[PDB]
Amino acid sequence: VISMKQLLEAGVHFGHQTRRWNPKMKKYIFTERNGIYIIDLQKTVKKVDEAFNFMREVASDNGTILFVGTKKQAQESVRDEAIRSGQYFVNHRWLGGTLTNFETIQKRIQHLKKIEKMEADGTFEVLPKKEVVLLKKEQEKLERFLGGIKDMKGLPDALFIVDPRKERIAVAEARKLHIPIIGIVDTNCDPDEIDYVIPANDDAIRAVKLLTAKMADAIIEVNQ
RNA sequence: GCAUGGUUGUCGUCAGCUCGUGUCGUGAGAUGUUGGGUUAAGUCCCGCAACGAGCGCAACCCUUGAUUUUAGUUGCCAGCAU
Ligand SMILES: [Mg+2]
Ligand SMILES: [Mg+2]
Ligand SMILES: [Mg+2]
Ligand SMILES: [Mg+2]
Ligand SMILES: [Mg+2]
Repeated sequence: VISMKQLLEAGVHFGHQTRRWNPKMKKYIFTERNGIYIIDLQKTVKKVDEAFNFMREVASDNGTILFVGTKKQAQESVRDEAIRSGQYFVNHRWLGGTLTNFETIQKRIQHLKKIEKMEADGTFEVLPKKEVVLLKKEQEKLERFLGGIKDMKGLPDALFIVDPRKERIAVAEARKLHIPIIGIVDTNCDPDEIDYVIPANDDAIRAVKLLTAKMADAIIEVNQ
């Protein structure tokens, strides 16, 4: 339900270098600009509605949603939007086999919870200096990595990614577990590997914000 | 002692040897254990399709080098006479 002028002001139509485009995106290309491909904004607004409509019923049952923000330009732009949805998100680094090997990652989550509970009530000054400093460094180490999904209880029902060229691991292991993926793609990504493709520029903070905001405020009410 | 249990030397106190789940390959297999510095050491951190763990490395043990308290005999003799 995002008007075309909003996207145009967001600079969404921009596409990557002409020398480095994926031919399957020819259906989404509009009058190649100087060294730059420009995409159909009408197709974009058509796809935004479809993704909006889909993402409702996966959380209508108070389900779970996992966002992925590996790209630098979308790191904070997804933390700021997952909190208002009460959902799970990944930043920094995507641990190999986060979804296929959920048992070991869950055990690491339990370890992190134990470390969190270590200092709340009990005593650590009894432990020597090396022990407490090593535990502090350890807890920062697996807090930066895991972060959100800390309270994640069970496998997700949908995914959200920014650059399906940069998290090949995420889509590769999400197609194996048969759970759908919605994400924005550039003029060089793979359409057929994403169920609900949405063509947009991924290199602009504004471009990712104007879509992740629509994703966030379309799930705040769906739970009710 | 080429049928064995037990015990021992050697590579060598060299720093390596593997596993569970995950992933790649039709298959034997592969990653983790490779890449950068770093150290006596897969010791440490960073990076990464891997996440962790186990036996070794290191630490816990004995001795030598300084010092406080209690203890003064058969030990010592500064200050006391023989
Ligand atoms: Mg023999
Ligand atoms: Mg090997
Ligand atoms: Mg050694
Ligand atoms: Mg090395
Ligand atoms: Mg070790």
